[PDB]
Amino acid sequence: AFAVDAAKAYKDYLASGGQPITNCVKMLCTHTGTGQAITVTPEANMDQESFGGASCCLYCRCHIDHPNPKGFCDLKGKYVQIPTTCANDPVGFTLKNTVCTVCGMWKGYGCSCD
Amino acid sequence: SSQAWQPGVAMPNLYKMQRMLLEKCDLQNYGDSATLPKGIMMNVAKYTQLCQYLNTLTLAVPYNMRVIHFGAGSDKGVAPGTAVLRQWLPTGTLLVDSDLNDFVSDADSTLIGDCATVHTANKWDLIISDMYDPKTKNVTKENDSKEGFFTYICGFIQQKLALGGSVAIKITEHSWNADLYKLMGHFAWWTAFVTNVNASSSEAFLIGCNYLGKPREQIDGYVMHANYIFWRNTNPIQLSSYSLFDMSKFPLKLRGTAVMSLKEGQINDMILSLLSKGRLIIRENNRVVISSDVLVNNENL
Ligand SMILES: *O[C@H]1[C@H](O)[C@H](n2cnc3c(N)ncnc32)O[C@@H]1COP(=O)(O)OP(=O)(O)OP(=O)(O)OC[C@H]1O[C@@H](n2c[n+](C)c3c(=O)[nH]c(N)nc32)[C@H](O)[C@@H]1O
Ligand SMILES: N#Cc1cn([C@@H]2O[C@H](CO)[C@@H](O)[C@H]2O)c2ncnc(N)c12
Ligand SMILES: [Mg+2]
Ligand SMILES: [Zn+2]
Ligand SMILES: [Zn+2]
Repeated sequence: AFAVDAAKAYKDYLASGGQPITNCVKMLCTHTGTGQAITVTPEANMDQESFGGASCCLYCRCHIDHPNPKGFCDLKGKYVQIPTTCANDPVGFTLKNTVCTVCGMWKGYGCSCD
Repeated sequence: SSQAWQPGVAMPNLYKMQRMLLEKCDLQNYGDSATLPKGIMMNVAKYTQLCQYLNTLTLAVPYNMRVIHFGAGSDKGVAPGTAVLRQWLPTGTLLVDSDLNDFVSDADSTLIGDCATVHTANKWDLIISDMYDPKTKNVTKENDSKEGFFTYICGFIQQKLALGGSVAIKITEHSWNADLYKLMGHFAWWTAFVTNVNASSSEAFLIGCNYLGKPREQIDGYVMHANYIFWRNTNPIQLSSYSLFDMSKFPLKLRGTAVMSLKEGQINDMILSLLSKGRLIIRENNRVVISSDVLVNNENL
């Protein structure tokens, strides 16, 4: 019944002042994109940076199994748009936040469905 | 002086035609650092400028294009060049990458190990290599043609590059190979391309554009590398990151280039003309299968 909870480990490490995972791969782009959260090509808007998805995925970067019976990664091979205000910690942002299954924006950072 | 607004500078044709002897490379801005946009890694800027230049050539871009990228890892364990290539290439393009050392990648498949362990059934439409031997820094004699991964790359090109396909293989003053230059003459066109962000380095990408599978031109590669160093030695390039700011036309155009299987007997001059113009790829269009050779040892006793 034992499994490592790496998401919690990183969340607590951050909470206690640890420096975020670095070397997330930031892309050059127009910054006139849709602003959707996770895309097949960079889609940052004026308020976002775009990153290569693998480099922003805690499981990819930590060499650990993905939380998924199939182990499928929803970031690798795509681009993640991160609010510029949070781009110091893309891995933390993707862990803590959620994508709206309807409009494809981050809940709280673009999703206007409510 | 408009060179600064380009992605970089390609070796002018008149320097290719010379017969120079090899000198030491002595760049006036050697090692100077470009000012990159905030938070952008060198390899992202470098690969962006490489792709921007490749947008000016006649690359074949088929549906289900196949691209392989050697030397794709970093000491940081991520793959910035692969991320730029996948951004540049049409969505759905099959992208495989590889490196000696472990890294995580946005590529569809990644093989870790010496490139000589990498094998594949299929032919490829574009080959990218950024491999460089750290021991090349231990310069202790005349600058001779290097082997190692360059020997693999030449064979891989001759064996596994589709006709019409293209390559970009990173070289430097001391990281180079005479047979790779010679093989540039087996393409419809070739150059040595220096990125504006790394204009202070003797790095260049040797680009073969539209592979013909036979020599169009006989190139002595010892002479051509000397020509390249001569060009670099006498043509200072000012560092520039200007082109990084305009990404509106960055994506590689999906040309839908035709793929045909054809046997070595059906390649006539009209076919060769289509290949030369970026208008045809010739290879099987089967499924893509790759593998890494694994050496087995039991170290007990
Ligand atoms: O961006 C680098 C790229 O990732 C790779 N690379 C270089 N070192 C690497 C290591 N240790 N590991 C992995 N990958 C490495 O190669 C790219 C280019 O690196 P760069 O340092 O800019 O290459 P460069 O110095 O131009 O060419 P060489 O490495 O082949 O030269 C070896 C040796 O010769 C002297 N040298 C070369 N050049 C062009 C010189 C010059 O213009 N002026 C002077 N005074 N000396 C020059 C140097 O001693 C150099 O180290
Ligand atoms: N010599 C050699 C090789 C160097 N590299 C890599 O190129 C990258 C160079 O900047 C680096 O990440 C390195 O690890 C190789 N990769 C596979 N096979 C090889 N034979 C090599
Ligand atoms: Mg440099
Ligand atoms: Zn992942
Ligand atoms: Zn929504």
